[PDB]
Amino acid sequence: PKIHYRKDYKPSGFIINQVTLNINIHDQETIVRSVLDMDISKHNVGEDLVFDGVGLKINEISINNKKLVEGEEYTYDNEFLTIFSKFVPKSKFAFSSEVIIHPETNYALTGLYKSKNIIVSQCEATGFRRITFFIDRPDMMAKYDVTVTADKEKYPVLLSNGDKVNEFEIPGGRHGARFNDPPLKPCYLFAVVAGDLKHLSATYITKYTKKKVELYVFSEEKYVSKLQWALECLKKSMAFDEDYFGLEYDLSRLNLVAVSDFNVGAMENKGLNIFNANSLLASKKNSIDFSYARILTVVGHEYFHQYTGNRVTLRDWFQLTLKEGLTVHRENLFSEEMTKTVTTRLSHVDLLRSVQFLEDSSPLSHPIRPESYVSMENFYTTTVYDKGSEVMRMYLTILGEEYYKKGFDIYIKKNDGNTATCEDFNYAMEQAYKMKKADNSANLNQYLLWFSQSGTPHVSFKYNYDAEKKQYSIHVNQYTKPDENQKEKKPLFIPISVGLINPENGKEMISQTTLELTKESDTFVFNNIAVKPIPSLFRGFSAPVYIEDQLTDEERILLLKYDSDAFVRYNSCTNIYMKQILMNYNEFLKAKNEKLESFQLTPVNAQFIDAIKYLLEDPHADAGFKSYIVSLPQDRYIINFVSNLDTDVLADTKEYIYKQIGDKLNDVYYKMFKSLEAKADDLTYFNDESHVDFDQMNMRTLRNTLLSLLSKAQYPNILNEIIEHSKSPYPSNWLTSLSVSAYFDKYFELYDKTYKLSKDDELLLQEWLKTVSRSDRKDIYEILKKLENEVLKDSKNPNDIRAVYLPFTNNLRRFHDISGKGYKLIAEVITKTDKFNPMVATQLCEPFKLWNKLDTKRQELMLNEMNTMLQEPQISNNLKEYLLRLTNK
Ligand SMILES: CC(C)C[C@@H](CP(=O)(O)[C@@H](N)c1ccccc1)C(=O)O
Ligand SMILES: [Mg+2]
Ligand SMILES: [Zn+2]
Repeated sequence: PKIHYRKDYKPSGFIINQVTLNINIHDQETIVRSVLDMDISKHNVGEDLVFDGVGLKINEISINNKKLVEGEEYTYDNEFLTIFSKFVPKSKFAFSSEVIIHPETNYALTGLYKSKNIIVSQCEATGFRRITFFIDRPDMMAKYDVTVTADKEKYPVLLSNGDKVNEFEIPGGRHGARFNDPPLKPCYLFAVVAGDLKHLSATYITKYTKKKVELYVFSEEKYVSKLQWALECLKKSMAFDEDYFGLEYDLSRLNLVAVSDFNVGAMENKGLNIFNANSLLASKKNSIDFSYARILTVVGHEYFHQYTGNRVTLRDWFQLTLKEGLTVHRENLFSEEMTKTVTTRLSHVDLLRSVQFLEDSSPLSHPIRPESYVSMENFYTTTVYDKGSEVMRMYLTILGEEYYKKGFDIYIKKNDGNTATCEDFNYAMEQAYKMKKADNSANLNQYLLWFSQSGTPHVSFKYNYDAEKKQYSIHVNQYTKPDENQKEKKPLFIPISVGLINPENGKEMISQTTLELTKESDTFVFNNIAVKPIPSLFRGFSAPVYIEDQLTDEERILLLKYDSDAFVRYNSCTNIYMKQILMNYNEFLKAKNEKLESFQLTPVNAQFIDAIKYLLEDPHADAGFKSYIVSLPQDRYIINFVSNLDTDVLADTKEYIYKQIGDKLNDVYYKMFKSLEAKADDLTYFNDESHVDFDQMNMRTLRNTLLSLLSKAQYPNILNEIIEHSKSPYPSNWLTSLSVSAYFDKYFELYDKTYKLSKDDELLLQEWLKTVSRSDRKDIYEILKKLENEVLKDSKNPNDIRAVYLPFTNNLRRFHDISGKGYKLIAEVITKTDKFNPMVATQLCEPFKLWNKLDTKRQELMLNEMNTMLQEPQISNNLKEYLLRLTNK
């Protein structure tokens, strides 16, 4: 089990200048021929020539057209091809090989594989070695000349990187195409596609050089009508990079291709981006609302990779966050600008603080640049991606837009066409920092700790106001808990965007201010503060930290009502809920432990409920934001604040609090649900796929959130509304009608209705599966068995498997059933899935990530299942490594 260390990076003793590929696709096999034009590098010390090559069937190997002898001149163990140095030339030479591979039976979906009737590759991170021999690491830059041949009837459309320079017929109903891609690239950016693809296309003209760029979006013929939004998003992405960053696309053509079987969301292969169909295809009739922001972000993300990933590349995989964190940040700026809704930024924070904070306090905790790895496939984490994006976003907060764009331009200008490391980016920002501070001695050396230090910092506050002096003080402290990566944590450079609200009239008291906390603690003093303010802290969520604001609920309510910053309002509400949750949780826990016959619960704050009512009734307030304030914090956010969490007690706590608020506001909820209908469900542009209205979709989110609250509350006659809702043309609505009907006798009736609506669209059916899986049903285990026997069956499609099982794992009462039956079920699925797709098997482990945070019985139940999984003789390296780290073994 080899461990790779970041400090051990050394350049290869070899060079690969040119790759010439012939990929010959046949019915039962694919033959790959490869000529590598190679050289000896200056770092060479006479070593053996070792290629990566996984699962390759060798027909022959040669050096300079001389066939090599197995055993005497090379060995191959199905992972590494070793050519003994004595047979390696000392100057420029040609290495060639012909191997056989089998996309048809490649169910792991890495390397070359068959998705339905499409042949497609996935090479990031270590997939190219499953196609042919290579020194499979991102610093090996080469030119590519690729020929693909196949049966013309089955695979009429052939695609690879670069320019298609020849097309030709072949005897036997076959045909070929040759693509030449002269610019250097790492092998993980190579891609090929063959299939019966249909397309939409458009011509984009670049802003500055006026180059015409051909845009193609591809799917199977059945869903070609679902391609329109993707095309619009691509156009939007190119414009944004041009307008914000001044970056134009440099190639003559860009292809997007949707496939049904894909491990993640998408992949940025140069000129040939490949997508999970669920992140490229949509139509108003056959998609839930969520698909529209999803496609916008994933298309945007892959496009922005063209610079941050494809033109400036990684030296080694340890720099992953430099392309992933930076590209997520670029995608976030894009989406906020495109949606023009505050819920876009709130949704990313909601994700970070639930899922990534959980990871960062688990045994899997790591910095966004790890010091080591065993499995590259487990390196792609919410930490590297989403905390990475927050660290990338803090440069913009610190510098402001103008100097940030200057720093970013320095980075692209200085590293375009080269490999780079996280340090190169910090250096570029530092130059901006210098300029901004008008001080050549300013540096961002401390900033680098954001890359190396794991764990979530805690930032806490105390305040002082001297009325006679008009002087306000904010005392700030930062603390990161020691963990397995650092025994001693150092103070970070933490930018704290702040405002001061006058509690008397709700007005801003100071101009925009970012506090630069660089010590363990500091005191920030403000003069000429006319009245005691309420501090608006970490506006926009300006650092990825635990915020402990030490405000009263009265203060949080005033912020919630009157603050200008969406995140601080949302967070003040979040904090009011958390105080209530912790208090009620302990009251329920104590009653349970002491087996009390009677006890008291502390009611929800009445002025809080009044403030929620005030905001809901404000016709000028945002519907998206409203839906957040009537929702309790996520379970996986809550668990960060509770030791030995008893999931049953938390379920009871949430139920009490929702009932408390509903007892007061249900009439308001119903009234809004009714009044929102006309605007929310407007059908005016239902048949225009380029017309996407994010505010309107937020109005549906609010209606659907309210309907759920009303249904759980058993509001009088709400079943009437539920049944009418099931008749809506919008899938977000009629799938919502399915899950809220769970609390009624009509459920299986709507189950059958919505199934029939969903079954003839692959992606819609998967959304149906998710809805069923997430249904709040007492018979949920029997329902899941029904899904297995009747719908899922033996599908190896990762979208199907994830649809059936993952939403269910968020069922707090039922997945965590004290028998452990839920843990047993998911473990069976993980072990089953691991036989053909280790990557997705590891994704399916996600519910276990909080295992040591639960009550001691559930900890033991989960640990038992993970140890059972670890004991499987056939367990993959991928899953084994993950569970070993997760169980601290
Ligand atoms: C935030 C998502 C939209 C990003 C994608 C994957 P990616 O675009 O970062 C690509 N680089 C990749 C592909 C396959 C394996 C590893 C990495 C995702 O996770 O869905
Ligand atoms: Mg299918
Ligand atoms: Zn990416």
